[PDB]
Amino acid sequence: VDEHKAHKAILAYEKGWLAFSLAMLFVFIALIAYTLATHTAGVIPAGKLERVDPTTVRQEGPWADPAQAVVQTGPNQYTVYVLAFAFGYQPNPIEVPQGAEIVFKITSPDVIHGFHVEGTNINVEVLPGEVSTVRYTFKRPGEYRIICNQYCGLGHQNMFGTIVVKE
Amino acid sequence: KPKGALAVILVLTLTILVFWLGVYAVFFARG
Amino acid sequence: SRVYEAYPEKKATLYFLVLGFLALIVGSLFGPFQALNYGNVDAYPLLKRLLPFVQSYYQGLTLHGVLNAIVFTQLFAQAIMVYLPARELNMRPNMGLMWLSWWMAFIGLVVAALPLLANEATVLYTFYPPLKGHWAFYLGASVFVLSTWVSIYIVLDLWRRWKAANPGKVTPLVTYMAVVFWLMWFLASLGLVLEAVLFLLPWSFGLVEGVDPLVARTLFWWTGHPIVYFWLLPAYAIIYTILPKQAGGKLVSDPMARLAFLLFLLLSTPVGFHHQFADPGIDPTWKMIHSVLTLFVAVPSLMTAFTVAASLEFAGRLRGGRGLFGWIRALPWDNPAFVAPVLGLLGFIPGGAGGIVNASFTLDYVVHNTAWVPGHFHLQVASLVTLTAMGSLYWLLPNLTGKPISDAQRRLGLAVVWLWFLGMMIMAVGLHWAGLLNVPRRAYIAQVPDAYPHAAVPMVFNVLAGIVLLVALLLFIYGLFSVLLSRERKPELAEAPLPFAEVISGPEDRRLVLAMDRIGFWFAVAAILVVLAYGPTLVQLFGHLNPVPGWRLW
Ligand code: HAS
Ligand code: HEM
Ligand SMILES: CCCCCCCC/C=C\CCCCCCCC(=O)OC[C@H](O)CO
Ligand code: CUA
Ligand SMILES: [Cu+2]
Repeated sequence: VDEHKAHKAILAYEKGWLAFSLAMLFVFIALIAYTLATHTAGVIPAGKLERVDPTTVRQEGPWADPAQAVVQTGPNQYTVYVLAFAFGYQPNPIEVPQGAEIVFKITSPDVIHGFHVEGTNINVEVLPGEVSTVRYTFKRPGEYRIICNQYCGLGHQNMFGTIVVKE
Repeated sequence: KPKGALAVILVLTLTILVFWLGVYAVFFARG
Repeated sequence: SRVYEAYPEKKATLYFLVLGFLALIVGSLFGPFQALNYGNVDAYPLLKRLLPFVQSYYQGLTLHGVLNAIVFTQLFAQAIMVYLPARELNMRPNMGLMWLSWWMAFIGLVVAALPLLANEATVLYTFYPPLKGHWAFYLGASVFVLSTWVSIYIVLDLWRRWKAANPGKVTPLVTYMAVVFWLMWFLASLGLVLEAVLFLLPWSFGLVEGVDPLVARTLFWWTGHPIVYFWLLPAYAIIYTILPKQAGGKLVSDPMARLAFLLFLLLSTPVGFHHQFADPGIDPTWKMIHSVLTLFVAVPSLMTAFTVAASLEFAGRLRGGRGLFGWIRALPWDNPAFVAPVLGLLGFIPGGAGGIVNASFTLDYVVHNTAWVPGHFHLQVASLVTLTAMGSLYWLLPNLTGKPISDAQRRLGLAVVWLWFLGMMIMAVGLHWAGLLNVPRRAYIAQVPDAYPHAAVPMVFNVLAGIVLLVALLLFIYGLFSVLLSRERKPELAEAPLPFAEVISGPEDRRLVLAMDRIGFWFAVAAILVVLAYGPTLVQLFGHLNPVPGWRLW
């Protein structure tokens, strides 16, 4: 009857929708796995625990002199030691060459900050006592703004930095 | 057939696809 | 009242609901000022003259998130997911435990509220260490959340008393939904209870010097995903089991509704690394595993879309509507109890699409911590969950108080739900578009008016939304108190039955429902998924603890 016919027709089409749903979600999983096998995956933070003492990071070791923060570690590779703190970034500016692979090693002496580079996929949380490590190659020279996008106290809306990519 | 219910899941499917492929494109443009 | 002597559960349900709506009103006052802020308009000097205890944008944002997303949603869920099953079974809950759960929620709220109002816990509703709040905030919040453990016991008691008196019978549908809901929430809640007892409480009392912020975040987001399913599922229970009757139809499938709820019991908890894609020190392998499980937790909502749309189409055809789109026009658009959840479901389409983007690991680097994320979640909790709760007042309040809704109050209700819906849709455009232009969330951007010149056009949307929602909020306040403070009472409204829908049955149903009625088995499976999804990372983190000192930066 009407009700019983409707119920059978509804469940029949619902089975089709659920198979289609599964198929679509599987295609998204394949397209995500593709990103993980390209250069675009270097913005995923390193899974390794790299512990540091936030009380001494401004006094001793690689964050203590911002003017020696940019270190050549490879023929076309630079490692940059970045401090995110209440409320700014050091060095400022960060100066790097176009076309090289940049390894950012970011930490905090105080609270959690964000490190979001406008125009890029660099978008990483910065935890005190931990090093956030991400990799990016800048294709275009010019000035890129760093935005703090994790609430870090009353100075948060003013916490900006600068990357200068040199030809 | 539940033609009306089919029209709703078509609109839902197109909304998912525009969101997801639009941001996938953005991700490569920024990469 | 003789009705409260026969159904004392009506009075306790009412105290949960009214305390919830009061929290929603106070938290929502900040909303329009935040929307104006994301429009580059600073109205905080005005707000501070009206509420001079407000010291900062960020204290307002803490009050907004705590009162609306933690307090209002919990009290609504405790009201609906204890009362609806009691009424379906026609059985009285343990009233000693029901009143204890209310007093714990009330005392927890009062104790957490004091340091929030005094500017001693400006840490937001996520309270990420090492930002260090006052001990009363963490103690109050813990007591508030532990209220829900009493609610779990109350419903498992109702279910065990029913089963003992009805051997051989499958759990009735609404009781089935409430049991799997409350058991999911038990498993979900452990992350935040562990974070509070092991770390936040001893830290805030000065018994330990520091907290590891990576372990704190990892325990937080164990609870922090499933809590949004905790918010959602009371709205789904009404949408499955009451809305089809209000539309003039029936629920088209009992088993497809039970199956959506079962998939939420299995998949709501083991997925929280989708909040940690941008965190250091978590293996990318595990992030990909949580991404995949997050995409699967979308299936029960994709199923809900079809089962509910098919039920509304059935109702529209019954009421005379013909063609592709005529079933829509035949539905009762004059009934705010029908209109409110249906508009909520329409906004949930783009809301869900945004969530699927967020879940997709590398795509999250585009949107993480931008205005996109608040755009997404206002369509989910601030629209669907909130509108479903506002609509419930047209049938639930008469049932609890015997107070009638006038034709005038009905018409005012229609205006409130349309303006609230339209305001949320306009704000969604503004926030999603600002997020794609790299505007951060959680930011007093109106204090840096030259920082985001690219966002001038979406900013106009955020201003328009702020004004529309301020009007909706003032009309809602007037309507709710018109109803509560009215003198007229008709006790026969208080003894009327709830408008539970009839179901269309098929030959399939018996067999499907038995397999799903093995709640002990499915609970086991849900527990083991949480062990496999969390255990290996947590072993790693607890083996390498790096506690760091607390900061006050407000
Ligand atoms: C109630 C509240 C919420 C629901 C429900 C919700 C659903 C999802 N979310 Fe979410 N979310 C994320 C992923 C998802 C996914 C995959 C889903 C899915 O469950 C959504 C599935 C939904 C569907 C696939 C929609 C089906 C459509 C239906 C059912 C409507 C049908 C319409 C009909 C029938 C009407 C027809 C009628 C007519 C008359 C035509 C992720 C990442 O993966 C983040 C982190 C992002 C970041 O970077 O921080 C996130 C962030 C949040 C935050 C911010 C937390 C914070 O403060 O940091 C909140 C509050 C939140 C709430 C909620 N979220 N979410
Ligand atoms: C009048 C209604 C509302 C308006 C205009 C509004 C507006 C806003 C805006 C613009 C933000 C973003 C602020 C920022 O990131 O700095 C926000 C945050 C938020 N809103 Fe709403 N909102 C309203 C109602 C609600 C409701 C009903 C809920 C939940 C039931 C809710 C939950 C939240 C949450 C959880 C946050 C995020 C808090 C945080 O990041 O710490 N809002 N709201
Ligand atoms: C019945 C039919 C069954 C089969 C139908 C299945 C649909 C396949 C979909 C996607 C393919 C994914 C392949 C991944 C290729 C990605 C290419 C890409 O996006 O590369 C651009 C970028 O610029 C690079 O640097
Ligand atoms: Cu640093 Cu916000
Ligand atoms: Cu989540």
